[PDB]
Amino acid sequence: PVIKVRENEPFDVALRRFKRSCEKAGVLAEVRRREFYEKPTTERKRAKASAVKRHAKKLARENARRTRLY
Amino acid sequence: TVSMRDMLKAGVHFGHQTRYWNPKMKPFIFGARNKVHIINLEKTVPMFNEALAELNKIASRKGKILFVGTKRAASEAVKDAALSCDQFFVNHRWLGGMLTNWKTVRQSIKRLKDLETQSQDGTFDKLTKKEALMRTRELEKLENSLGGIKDMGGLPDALFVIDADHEHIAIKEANNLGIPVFAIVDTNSDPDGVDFVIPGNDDAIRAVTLYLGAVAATVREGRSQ
Amino acid sequence: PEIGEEVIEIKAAARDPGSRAKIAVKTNDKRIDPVGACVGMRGARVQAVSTELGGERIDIVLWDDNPAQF
Amino acid sequence: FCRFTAEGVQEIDYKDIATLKNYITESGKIVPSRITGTRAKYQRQLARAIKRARYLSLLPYTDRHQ
Amino acid sequence: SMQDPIADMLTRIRNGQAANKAAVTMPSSKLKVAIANVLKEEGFIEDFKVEGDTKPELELTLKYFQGKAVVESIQRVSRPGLRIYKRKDELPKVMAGLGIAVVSTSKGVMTDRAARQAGLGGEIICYVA
Amino acid sequence: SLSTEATAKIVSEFGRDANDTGSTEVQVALLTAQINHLQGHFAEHKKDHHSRRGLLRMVSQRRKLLDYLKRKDVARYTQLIERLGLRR
Amino acid sequence: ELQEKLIAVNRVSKTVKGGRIFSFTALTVVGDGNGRVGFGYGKAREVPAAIQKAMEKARRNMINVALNNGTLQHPVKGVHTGSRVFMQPASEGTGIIAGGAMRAVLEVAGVHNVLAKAYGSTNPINVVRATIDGLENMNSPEMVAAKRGKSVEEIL
Amino acid sequence: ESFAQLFEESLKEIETRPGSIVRGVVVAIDKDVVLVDAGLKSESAIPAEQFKNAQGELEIQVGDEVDVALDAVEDGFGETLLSREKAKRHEAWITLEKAYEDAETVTGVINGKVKGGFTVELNGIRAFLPGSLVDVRPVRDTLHLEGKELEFKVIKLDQKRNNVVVSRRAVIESEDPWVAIAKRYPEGTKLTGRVTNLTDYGCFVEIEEGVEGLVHVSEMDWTNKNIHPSKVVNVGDVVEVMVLDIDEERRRISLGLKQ
RNA sequence: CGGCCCCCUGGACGAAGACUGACGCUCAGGUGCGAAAGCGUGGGGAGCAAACAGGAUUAGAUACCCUGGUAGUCCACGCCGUAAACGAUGUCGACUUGGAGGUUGUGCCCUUGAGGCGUGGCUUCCGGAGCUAACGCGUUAAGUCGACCGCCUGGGGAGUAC
Repeated sequence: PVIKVRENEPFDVALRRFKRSCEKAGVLAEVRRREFYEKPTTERKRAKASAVKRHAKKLARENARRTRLY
Repeated sequence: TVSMRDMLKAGVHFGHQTRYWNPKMKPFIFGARNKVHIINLEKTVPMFNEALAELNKIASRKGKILFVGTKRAASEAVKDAALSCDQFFVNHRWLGGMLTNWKTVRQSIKRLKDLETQSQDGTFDKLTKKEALMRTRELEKLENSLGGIKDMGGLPDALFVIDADHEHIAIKEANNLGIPVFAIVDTNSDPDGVDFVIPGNDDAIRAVTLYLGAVAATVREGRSQ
Repeated sequence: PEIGEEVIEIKAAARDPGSRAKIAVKTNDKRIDPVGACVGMRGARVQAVSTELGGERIDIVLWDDNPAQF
Repeated sequence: FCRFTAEGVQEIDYKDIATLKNYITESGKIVPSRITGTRAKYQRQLARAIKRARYLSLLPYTDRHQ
Repeated sequence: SMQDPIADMLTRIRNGQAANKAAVTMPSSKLKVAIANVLKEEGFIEDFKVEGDTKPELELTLKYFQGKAVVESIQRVSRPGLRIYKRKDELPKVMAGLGIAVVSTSKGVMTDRAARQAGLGGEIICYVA
Repeated sequence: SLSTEATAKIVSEFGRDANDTGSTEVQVALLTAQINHLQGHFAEHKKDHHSRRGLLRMVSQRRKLLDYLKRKDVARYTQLIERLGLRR
Repeated sequence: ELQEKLIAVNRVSKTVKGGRIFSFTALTVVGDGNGRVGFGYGKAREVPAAIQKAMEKARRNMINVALNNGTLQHPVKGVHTGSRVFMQPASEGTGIIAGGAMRAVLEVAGVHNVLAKAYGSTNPINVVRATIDGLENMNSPEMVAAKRGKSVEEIL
Repeated sequence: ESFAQLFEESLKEIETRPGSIVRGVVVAIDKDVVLVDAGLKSESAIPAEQFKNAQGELEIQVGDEVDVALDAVEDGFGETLLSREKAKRHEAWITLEKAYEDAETVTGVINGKVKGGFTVELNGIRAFLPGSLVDVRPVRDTLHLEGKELEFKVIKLDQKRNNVVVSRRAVIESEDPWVAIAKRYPEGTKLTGRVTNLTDYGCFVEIEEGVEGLVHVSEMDWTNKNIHPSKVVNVGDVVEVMVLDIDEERRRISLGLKQ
C-alpha cells in the first residue's frame, strides 16, 4: 500500500485513500489471521462452516422472499 | 364448447418457467419454448370440456359450486363469475379448515349475518363511535373473508379452484371431505389432489377470465335445465 | 350437527308426519356417511325423532347420484 | 467475457508480461476471476503464469518489496 | 456385476410399476422371454415385445388397473446365492392361489397351478401377486 | 507410460493382424514390457508407493490374462510365456 | 349395529412450569362385524372424554375389507412403524387366535377365524395400525380376477 | 389440430424478443405500479418512473401501448424488463438517422462538462458528451445563455458506450474494454451510468462497455456507515458517478458518488 | 497431497473407430499401503512447543494466562500400524420423478457474442416417491433388487485378564 500524496492534494483525502488501500490490500485481516496458529482442521472447519452459511443465506432466504411478511 | 384458438389467444398454453415445473405435469406439457413450459392444448381442451360437462351435470341436480381463487390478480374476476351464476366463492384468503371445520365457520357466518343485519336493517345508529368503528371494521373483515359463502347455503357439492398449489389447503379439505375438485393446474402445481385437472395457465388474467366465463355459462345452463 | 353445518346434503323431505318419514340425503363427497350421522350409535339420534313429535317411521337413504338413484 | 476464450489461447504465456499485468493487482496480488470474467480453467493457468513471471522478476512480488 | 438377470428383470418391473412407467425395457434372454410370456398369460402385463437381432431388448408393457399398479408384489425366490427346488407336492401357493409363483419345470416354465396340473415340480423362480 | 512407438512394435510382434491390439497375447506382452520397464524406476524410487500401486495392478491384470489364456488355449499360453520368459 | 371396543387407555404427561399436566389417550376401534372397520385415537383431560373422542374419530375414517365368509382371503403381512403383523385365514370355528390390540380390531371387523401373530413391537397404537393396513391391502378373488382380467374360475 | 401448431408459429411470427412491438395495453394503473399485457405469460409490474415524461406526471391512461423488453424470463413470477430501455432503442435509431444525411437535427443544450464534455439532453433522457463536441469551435458556450437550445451535432461517440457529444452551436457549421482502458482514466472523469444491483455493500453502476463500478458504500452520500445504499439512491438509475480509480488489471473501476 | 522448474512414474476422463471375447464380481486367510504421535541410528534445528523453570491467578492451580524452554516437529533409512483412520454409510451391478449449482471433456449450431442445442465423467446443495424410531436419506439412497465379504446379539466387568 505505497502511497504518494499528489500535488495540491489535501492530507485527509490522501489518508482516506491509504485506508482504502489497506482494506483492498486486506493487510489487517491477514495479520490477524496469522497471529495464532490455526490447526488445519480448524481452518478446514471454518472454511466449510463459512461456505455452508453462504449457501443457506443465498438460497433459503431467497425462497422465503417469495412469501410476504404482512 | 371453448374453442382451442380462444384459449391460445387468451394465453392458456403458457406455463411457468421450466425450473419450477412439477414432474407430475409432464403429460400435460407440450414443450418448453424459450426456457418456459408450454401446456399441450390438445390434451387440455378435451379435459376442460369433460370438466365443464361434469359441472353442468352437478348444476343440473342443484349442486352447490364453490369458486376458489385468491391470487389477488384474479380475485375480482372469480367473485364476478360466481355472482353471474349466483354461486358462492372465496376470493380472499381461504380460512384453514373452512370446509373441514365447517361447524365452526358456520358460527363465523352467523356472526357476519348479524353484523350485516345490525348495520343495515337496524338503522339503529347512536352507537358509540369507537364501538361503531370496531363493528364496522369487524363487519368489513368478515365480508372480505366469507362474503361469498354467506348466501351460498352450506357445505358445496363441488369445488372449482383457480390455482391448485396456491389453494392446496382448499384442495386438501375437499379431498378429506371427498368433494369433487375442478382445479386449474399450472405446470408448477401438483395435480394429484385434483379430480378433474384442467392443465392451464393459472396466472394470466385473460386466461383466468376465459376459464371462469365458460364455467359460469355451463353452470347457468345446468341451472336452466 | 353435520347438517347444521351445511354438510349432510339434504334436498327434499318427502315424508308423511304421523306415520312414515323416509328421506334421502347426499354429501359433497366428504366421506361423512350422511345416514350414519343421521342415525348415530344404534339409532341414538334416530330414536330422538322417532319419539319426537310422535311415533313416526323415520328412515334415511344414502343418496347416490342424480334422480335415477333417487 | 474471458479474453482468452475469444482469443482461444491454448495456453497463457508468462512471457506475456503485459497480459499478466492486465490481471495483477496494482499492489501485486492475483485477481479473482469474478472481476475479470475469466473462466476458471484459464484462471489457474493465469495464476501459474503469474507465479512463473514473479520468479523471473518480470513481475514484482509486491509493490512494496524491494 | 450383473449376477441375476431374472431378479433384475423383476426389479425393473417392480420399479416400473412404482414409477407408473407405461413400458419397461431390458436386455432380452430366452429365460426372460419365457417368464414374460407367463406374466402375459396370467395377465400381469399387457404385452411384451422383444426387439433386436444382435442384442435384443425385451420390452414389457405394464398394466395398471384403476390407477394403481397390477403387479402388487414380485419377489425372486430362487436366486443365484440360494437355489430353490420344490417337488410337485411342495409347490407353494402365492396369496393362497390368488397370486402365482413362476416355476421352471422339465416341460418349460409355467405357473405353479399349471405345474401342479401338469404334475411335476421344478425350480421356483419368483412370486407374483 | 509405454512410448507409442514401442507399443506398436510390440503389437506388431505378438498380434496376428498387427492391427488387432486386443489379442490376449498382445496385452500380456504390453503389460510385461511395461512391468520390466518400471523395474528400473522402482529400483531407484523405492518409496514411491502410489506408482508402485499401478505396477501391482499391472501385475495382477497380467496374472489374470495368463490364467484366462491357460484354460482357453494351452499351447498359445506355453508359447507366450516362453517368448516373454515368465516363470509362470 | 356398530360395535365398539376401547383397546387401551393410557395416561400421558406434559411438563410445564408448575409441574406435570396429565392427560389420557384412548385407542378405540369400531366395526360392523363385516368389512367396515375404523380405529379412533382420542386425547383429553378426563378418560371418559378421551374415549368418547376416540369413538368419535373411529366412526369416521372407517375402511372396508373383503372377507371370505368368516375369515381373511389370504395370508397377509401388515406393518407400521414397529409392529409388523402376520395374519392368516383359518378354518371355520378356530376362533380369533390373535394377541392383544390386534385381537380387538379383528373382532369388530367380524373376522371369526384367524391365525395372527404380531412380530416386532407390540405398542397398541401401531399394532392396530398394522392390522388395519394388512386387512386393507388384502384383496379378494374377485378383485384380482378383475385386476388381471380373468374369470374367477381361471384363478380358482 | 395443426391449428395449434400453425397458430403457435403464427404467434411466434407475430412477436419478438426485445421491447420492439408496442403491444402491451395498460390494463391497470395504480401508483406506483403500472402493468400491461404484451401477450406474455404474465403481466408486467411496471414502475411509474419509466412512464412520466420530463416533468413528473403520468401521461398514458388505459389502452395505451408501449413495448417493454424481454430476454429475461421468470425471476419466479412475472414478466419483463422495463420499457424505459425500449425508448433507448428509439434514441439510437434517431441518432443513426444522422448518418443517412450526415446531420441529425435535434434541440440540444449542453450547459456544462461533467467529464470535460458538456451534457446534451434529448427531450426525455440526458447524456454525457466529449469535450470537443460541446461547441464546433471554441465558443465555449459558458458565456451563452444558460441552457441555450440551438441543436445537437455529433462530433464524437464511442459507438458502443452511450456517450454522444453534440455540437449545440453555430447553425451555419455543417479484452475489448481492457486493453485501451485509459479514456475515462486520468483522475476524475465523470460518467453517467445506470446502477444495476445494490448488494447491501454497493450499487454496481456500470455503463461503459461491459465494465463494472462498485461505488459501494463509503462515499455514496455524506454519511459513512448508516447508509444502506438501497435507501439513498435508486434501483436502475443513471447517476453522477466518476471513476476515482482504475485497475485495468484488477478490472475494478472503483467509482465514487460523493463528488 | 498446495511457491516455481526439470527427470522417472501411477491413475482418471472425453472422441471416435479397431481388436480380444465373459477374460467378470467378491474375498476368509495372506500381502501391501496406512494421519498424528512414538521408537532407533545418523543428520538437521529457525519458529513452535509436551516435559521443565519461573511469573501470575487461585483456598489450592502439579492448569487455563504470562516469560522462557528440551524432546519432537524437519531430512534418510528402518520399526510402530493405531485415530471420531467419519459419509460414524463394505464392494460391485441394475432400475426409479426433479431442481439449482461447481468442475472437466466432447458433437452440432450462422460462435452472426461473452452465446444455442445436446452428450459424458466427477462433484455441492435442495428435494419428490419410497424408506426410516424419528432425525433424515433421497439417482452419489439409508429407495427398489442381486453376489460376496466383514460385523452385531443387554449394560457394566472389558476390548480388560490369560
